[PDB]
Amino acid sequence: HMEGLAGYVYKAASEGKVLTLAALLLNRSESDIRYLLGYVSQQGGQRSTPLIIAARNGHAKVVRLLLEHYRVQTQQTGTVRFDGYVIDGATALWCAAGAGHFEVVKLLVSHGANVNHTTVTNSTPLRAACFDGRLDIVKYLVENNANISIANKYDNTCLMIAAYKGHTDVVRYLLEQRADPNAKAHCGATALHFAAEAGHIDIVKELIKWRAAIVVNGHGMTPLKVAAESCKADVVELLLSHADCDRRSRIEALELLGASFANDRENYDIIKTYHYLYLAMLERFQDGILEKEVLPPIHAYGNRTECRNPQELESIRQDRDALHMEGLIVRERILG
Ligand SMILES: CCCSc1nc2[nH]ncc2c(=O)[nH]1
Repeated sequence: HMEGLAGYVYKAASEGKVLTLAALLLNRSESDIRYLLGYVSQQGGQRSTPLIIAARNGHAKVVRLLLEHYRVQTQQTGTVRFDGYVIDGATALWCAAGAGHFEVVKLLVSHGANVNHTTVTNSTPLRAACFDGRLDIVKYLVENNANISIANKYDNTCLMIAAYKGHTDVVRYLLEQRADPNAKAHCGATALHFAAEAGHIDIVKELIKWRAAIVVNGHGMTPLKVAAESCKADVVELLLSHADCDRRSRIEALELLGASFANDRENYDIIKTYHYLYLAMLERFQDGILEKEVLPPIHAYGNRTECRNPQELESIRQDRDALHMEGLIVRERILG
């Protein structure tokens, strides 16, 4: 029933009171030490050890103490509340990368610490740091044999998450190193797709510099066509400017974008809806001629039919109501 002392040892580690930890651990047999330092504590919905919690909270001195003076295994795993969620299989190192405590990361890998050890979702400490964009920690792990190519349970790579979260700094580092831009995920998405849907313009230029392939989403959508739907005009124009997309791919990208400008109540701008929907119409009719098969007018979208000719489109250039409808219809055709 001596686990009462273990709760004081845990509390000392959690709070970073290194001298309190020191006092508690002295005067104790080796049998006692392994017990108190290896006690899995269920405080909260979690499960962790003194070393892990010190790491999770960036208590370097407490962490430096347990390693150099009590030879505590760094392979200890646990379950830890982070940004809302509770992550299972985390080591002191992984927790310290997610929480962004560089100096504790240094301590842990300096001693024995598997930089490639994965959580239950298969997240390396590198992925953690990549999610949060601490370039200092990302650089250090990579330089100590962290594997850039281990991806999570769903093939989400370190580069993909850095692109999604918009860590331009981290993205460029991974590309200069080992990182494969052309990797796909369980849903078909690549680093480019993510960095397109979220409109991280700088990152898209970086991925272009590294000859990343334009491939199709699990939805059959090129990163260009994903930026259209996410109504990311800047990104769409960028991809269109480097790429040599067949007139159809171009037209469908311009339409999907323009259409996305009328409904997207966050970036809603019906006059840009005209700019792109009209531009795609000219591209249709430059001739040698890409005509479009519209859908019959349903009550849901008034009872309008989608403009077939360029002349039909100019007829609503100033009727913001009919253009707001037109966007809903074009997109209804292309996606839904
Ligand atoms: C909030 C700081 C990072 S928490 C986190 N969540 C994840 N989900 N899938 C992988 C990972 C990872 O490496 N870290």
